[PDB]
Amino acid sequence: PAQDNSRFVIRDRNWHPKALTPDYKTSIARSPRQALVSIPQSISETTGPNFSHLGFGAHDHDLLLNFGLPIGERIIVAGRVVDQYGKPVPNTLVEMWQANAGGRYRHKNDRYLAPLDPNFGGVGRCLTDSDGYYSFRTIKPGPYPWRNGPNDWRPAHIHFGISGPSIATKLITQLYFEGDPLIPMCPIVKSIANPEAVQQLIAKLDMNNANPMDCLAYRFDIVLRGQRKTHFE
Amino acid sequence: PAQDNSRFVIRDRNWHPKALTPDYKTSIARSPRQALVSIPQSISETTGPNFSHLGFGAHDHDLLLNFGLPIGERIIVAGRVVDQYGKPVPNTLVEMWQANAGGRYRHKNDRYLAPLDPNFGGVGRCLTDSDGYYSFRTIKPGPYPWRNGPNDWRPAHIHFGISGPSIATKLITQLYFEGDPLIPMCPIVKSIANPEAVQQLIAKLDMNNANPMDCLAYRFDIVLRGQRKTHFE
Amino acid sequence: PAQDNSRFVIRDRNWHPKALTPDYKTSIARSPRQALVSIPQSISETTGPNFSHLGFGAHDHDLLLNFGLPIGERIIVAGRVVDQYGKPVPNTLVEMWQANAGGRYRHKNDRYLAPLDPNFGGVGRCLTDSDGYYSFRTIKPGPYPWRNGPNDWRPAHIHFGISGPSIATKLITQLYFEGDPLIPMCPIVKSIANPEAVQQLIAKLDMNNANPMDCLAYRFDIVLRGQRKTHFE
Amino acid sequence: PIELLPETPSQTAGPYVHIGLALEAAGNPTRDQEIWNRLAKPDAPGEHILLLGQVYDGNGHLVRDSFLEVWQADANGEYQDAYNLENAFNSFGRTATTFDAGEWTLHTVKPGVVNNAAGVPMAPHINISLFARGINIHLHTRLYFDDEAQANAKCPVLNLIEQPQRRETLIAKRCEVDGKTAYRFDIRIQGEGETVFFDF
Amino acid sequence: PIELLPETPSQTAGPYVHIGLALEAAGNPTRDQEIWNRLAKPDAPGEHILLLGQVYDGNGHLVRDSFLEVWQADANGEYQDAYNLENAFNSFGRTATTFDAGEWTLHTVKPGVVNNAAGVPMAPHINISLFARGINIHLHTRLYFDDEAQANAKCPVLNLIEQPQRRETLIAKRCEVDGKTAYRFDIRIQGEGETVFFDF
Amino acid sequence: PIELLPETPSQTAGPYVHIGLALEAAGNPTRDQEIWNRLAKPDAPGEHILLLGQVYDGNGHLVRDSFLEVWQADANGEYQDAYNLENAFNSFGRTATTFDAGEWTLHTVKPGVVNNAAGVPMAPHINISLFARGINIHLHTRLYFDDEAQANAKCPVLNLIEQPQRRETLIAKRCEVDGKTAYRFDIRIQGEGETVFFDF
Amino acid sequence: PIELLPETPSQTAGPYVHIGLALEAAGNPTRDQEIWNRLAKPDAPGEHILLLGQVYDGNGHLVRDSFLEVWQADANGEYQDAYNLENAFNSFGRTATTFDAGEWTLHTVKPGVVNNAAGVPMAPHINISLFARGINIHLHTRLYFDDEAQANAKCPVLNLIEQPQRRETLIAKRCEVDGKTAYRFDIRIQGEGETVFFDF
Ligand SMILES: [Fe+3]
Ligand SMILES: [Fe+3]
Ligand SMILES: [Fe+3]
Ligand SMILES: [Fe+3]
Repeated sequence: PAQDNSRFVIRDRNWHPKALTPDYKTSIARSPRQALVSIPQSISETTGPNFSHLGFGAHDHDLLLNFGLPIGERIIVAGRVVDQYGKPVPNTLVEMWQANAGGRYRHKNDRYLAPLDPNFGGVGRCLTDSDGYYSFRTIKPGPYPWRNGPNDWRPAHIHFGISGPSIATKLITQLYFEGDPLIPMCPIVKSIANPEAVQQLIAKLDMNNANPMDCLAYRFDIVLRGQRKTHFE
Repeated sequence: PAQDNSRFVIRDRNWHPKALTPDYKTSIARSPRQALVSIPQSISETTGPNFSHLGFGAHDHDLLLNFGLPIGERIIVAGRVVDQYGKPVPNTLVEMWQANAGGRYRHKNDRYLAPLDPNFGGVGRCLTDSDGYYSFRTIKPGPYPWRNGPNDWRPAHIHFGISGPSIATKLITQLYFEGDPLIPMCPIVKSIANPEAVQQLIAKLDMNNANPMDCLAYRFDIVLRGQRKTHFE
Repeated sequence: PAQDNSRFVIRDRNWHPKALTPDYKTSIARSPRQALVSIPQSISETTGPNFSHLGFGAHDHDLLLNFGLPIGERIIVAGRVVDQYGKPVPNTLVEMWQANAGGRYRHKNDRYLAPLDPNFGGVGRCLTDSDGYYSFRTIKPGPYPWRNGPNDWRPAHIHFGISGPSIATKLITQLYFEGDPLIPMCPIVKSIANPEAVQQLIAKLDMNNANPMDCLAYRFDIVLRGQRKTHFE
Repeated sequence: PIELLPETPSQTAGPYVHIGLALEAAGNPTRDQEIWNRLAKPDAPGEHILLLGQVYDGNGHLVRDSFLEVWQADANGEYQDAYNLENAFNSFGRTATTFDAGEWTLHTVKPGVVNNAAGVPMAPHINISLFARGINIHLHTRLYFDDEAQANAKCPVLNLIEQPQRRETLIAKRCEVDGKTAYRFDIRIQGEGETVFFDF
Repeated sequence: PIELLPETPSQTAGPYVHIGLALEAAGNPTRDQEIWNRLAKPDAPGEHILLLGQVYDGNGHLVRDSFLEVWQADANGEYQDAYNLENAFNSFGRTATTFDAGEWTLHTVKPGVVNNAAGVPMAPHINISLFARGINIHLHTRLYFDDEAQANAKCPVLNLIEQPQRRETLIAKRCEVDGKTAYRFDIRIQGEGETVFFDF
Repeated sequence: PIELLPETPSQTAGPYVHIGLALEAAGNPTRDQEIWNRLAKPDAPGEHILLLGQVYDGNGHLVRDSFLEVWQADANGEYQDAYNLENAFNSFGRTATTFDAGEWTLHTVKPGVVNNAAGVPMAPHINISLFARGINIHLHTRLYFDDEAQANAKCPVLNLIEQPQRRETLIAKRCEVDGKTAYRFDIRIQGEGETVFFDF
Repeated sequence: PIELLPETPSQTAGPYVHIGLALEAAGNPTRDQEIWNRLAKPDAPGEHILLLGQVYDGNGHLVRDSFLEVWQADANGEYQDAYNLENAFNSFGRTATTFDAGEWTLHTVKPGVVNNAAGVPMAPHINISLFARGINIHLHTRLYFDDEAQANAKCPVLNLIEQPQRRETLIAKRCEVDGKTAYRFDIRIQGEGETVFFDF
């Protein structure tokens, strides 16, 4: 069984987006009004699932083959998972989901007029290697209109979920693409108050990782809460 | 008895901290939701107690002798009480309270693991002089942990209460010490939106007032609402 | 026995304080008048004691328990010892001594009027780990007056002694605390001519290493002379 | 425009306010002379009354670490600013809520009528300032009496409050305590029945 | 002071989270191995129970697109971190609310006791994390059992909650679903009866 | 050019150095194991000797708060780096000056000969480091023996000192103390007879 | 930290200081009232004495252009601050060294004892300030008497000087000039037997 041997650096709740961010409409009614109650870390919080034994299919991480060929911009999305101290996070679960090339999601509740791609599902998962590396192969998602303000459009993005070493480190975020002019206008992005935090969400074009005459690549590194050993407790 | 001859400059409610400052958790449930009702000044508001005849004990203002010698850095805390027009406020009551050198308070509700000091109480009072000057002798208080976020620490501080010429001038605030790195991280300090207002609460090292081979000194001047004569009323 | 296999980068005597620094009165009579004589490194200078087998007590490094609880700000003092090449210095001896919360030292010759603390000694020792890490648990020392100029005050500080791999690397120094306003006024600190050099002696508040509701932490990294292999000798 | 020196910014009193301003309450030894909750000596002229109340937060929960300061006129409608423990009556006082029960008490006399700056009489009232942890800048309010209905109706201050329903929040309810005349004044800082607070 | 690299900022899961983390629910084909709502196989030691609840927004309306993740100890008070479909018991699971009824379910065992860092035992509890469109950063909570009054009365975590009334929001109600032992734990994100959410 | 990280700058040991590095001397309780002035146990091979001396400032006044560190080879000319109180010989030791008399003493053996980097023999010597208040960066010196005149004349280190007269400052004078072979080695920090100090 | 206005910086008095402060000496006509070297009138109470001395530079050469100021208590150990030529005794005086001989003289009475701030008596002493070309800021010193050994040994000021040998530089040697009780106090600015100079 798991043991209480670590402590995690406290979250900066001013760096992350706050709960109540009115421009993002839905947040109004889905945000607590009472303050969060801070509690000391225990075995309950410092442990979490290890996914090393989950049985991954051979194309779990390959959106081009896991659902012919989908239509759209062939890309590889890769990067490293590290902690705040700069330490790699080996064998951790990285899960992603996104829309197709025209901004349509393969979900019943998606009524956007752009059509589905018969060769694309939009789901991937990869366990990080010994060095904290993960990689996915897919098509670049298109932007999509959503009912917030009368003319709001999400910048092209990929949803990410990462486990890390404990429930304490678990995170859900979104990746955006370098240079998309829609970024600065999104109320979701804008839930984040520090522009410097915003930049951490932008994947960079990586010509070094591209496959000539085949596909481009983007680099997206993720940083989880620093892990230290207890001391004088 | 008291006479209605004065008017006090209106308070700047954007200078002082607002009632609702979410990062300071307790302020959520303890801040009004309705706007304050402005009322013209009357005798009720422009008068207040004069404590010239309170029987103060000989060591009222000397925390070193008023409770062996306490353990901690011996310091004199002195300054002047003036109004916004720069006029001194003579014979006015100055009350102060603080923790010991380890950040522990002599109050039942204080459960911090730092020990009490057998020779330290932590309470002082002083009536300003003809020139608006006050002085205290004590030990520099230690910072302390508090249940706000999971790793919050108040910077070392001394609590102050000043009466002034009327209930309109009465004020409760806190003194912070020059250079303390915990200052810019405190949610309570931050209840103050203008950094320039924050500067006003920082006591400066005062080598000129120190007693060589004995104790250091800090200077902290206090500004109460400007007092003027009524005109054309 | 020890062997001559290393060379140590030559010291920068313009970086370190000079011998004669007249504002620090005692240096006048205790500084040589002749030039130092330079000599090449031999086995005599390139070797030194290894303390891996000294029998250290269980609380040698915990000043809260090694002497009731001491009165004062509870802190952890930790860091890493590395050479100029950035290589960690494993299993090296680190010793420290300091005054109590009030600036009082537990020594015969200290007649300062601040009282001794019955639960505090002021000495610690720690052997660096495989990674070059050390840590101590103590209380923040108080500044104190000394007979130099008529109103001189040392900033709060901790004395340190570091062995390193040879007698050529052995060093004695002092740690100062971030933001202390006494720093710039100290004739001892000022024995160092380069402001950049002074910055190296200042320990930074380390909130990430603190124990919530328990104690704060300071980070102090030490750099010893770069060690290299002999070549073409 | 002209800008004076800025006023020293306020800070919350904190949970330990009692140590400095309500010694007994903090359960600490007191000094020879303390500013407390007994404005009038049994022999002070006027109608001797007892005031009591509880303070509630926005969740409807008792605020057990509150500190309050009061200022009122004597029975003749005069403000007595020369504070002295020897006086039969002092216009100034302090009180605090029980860490247990959460109620404050004050022993005084019913204040006489005072006129506003324009010469119009205000109904009998007691000026109150509220301090506590979570309260960044103190809250000012007034306590009026339910048995001064005629006077209350004409108060220029009370009349400044737009909504008549809000006016009611400022009226203390007369009762008896150990057969003595008392008034109950609860303060609701936030929400339902939120007490009016003033700026001046 | 010392600053480390900043943690990657959170973003809402969005309304289509099910496509990535709840395949069946998104109404899409599943993979060989999925992480779902069955923590215990019928032959797992301990008291087998069904957990169910609804999630409410600040207007008292059902949150139909929520996603929950759970973490709990086995019946012996042990955390089983090696996730495997072959195990008889897994400490980790996932669930979501029905786009229709808006109810989530989980099949598990009542967790055994675990001690806190100071060696004090904590009442049997399940750790919950809630995600959904409109939630910028996931909300942490705990589910406790009403049939463990004794233990709850002494929990070092429940006792950190200032107001006793707030503690009650974390206690699941023992019930029966098809004559099978169950506990209902509803979450009120905002407003009256708002659920306690933690930071750690 | 190439610049590496700068070395941490030195600072004076100060007047209370004893509390940290000479416990007994500070007259404080000592720990189980301390690094002190006895490099050789009675049963260590080689010639047993007593070392003693005084330290003078530029005014010819005794420095009574000095702290000294010594490094030397065993009688076989070998440097024993593994420090252990069980050893019959340790190459490393510590000593300090009396707050009263101001004299230090060390109990060791006469070191054997060691070659320099070029393979040339050095005369028998003890490496000394001096620390104290008023000394910003420690002083390095060597102790040679007057009864080794032959070796001394050929030392490649001693020979680096330009002026013959300065060389003399490095030679300890053989004496006897309670019929024990002893050598006196006085250090003059500044002025007439100023001791040679090295840089390496 | 708080910074006050800065004190005006000192500058050397230069070689012609006599023209402004030692008129006679400059060999210029004097004014009606001058501040000179006769602190006591024949009839002033206490023991009448004569002080004399020379001033030496770092090369051991006489300083023939020095100017000195003195401050001392009266025979009853009292400081007489109201300077008046009518007074029998004045606590302040001025003298200078001969461009010829290089000697200064003062006519006074042996000062009484005064207590330091802590209430401890100091040995009878004369406070002196020295000015001259080549001296950027004046040097402060004290003159003590060789016939007051007992007091001298207890002086809290004399006791602040680290090395007892240095203390001696402050003691005037009793003698007799023309059968009158005299004391000789020579000042050595630099080098061998350099006089102690204070900062206060
Ligand atoms: Fe406080
Ligand atoms: Fe999306
Ligand atoms: Fe020191
Ligand atoms: Fe001139």
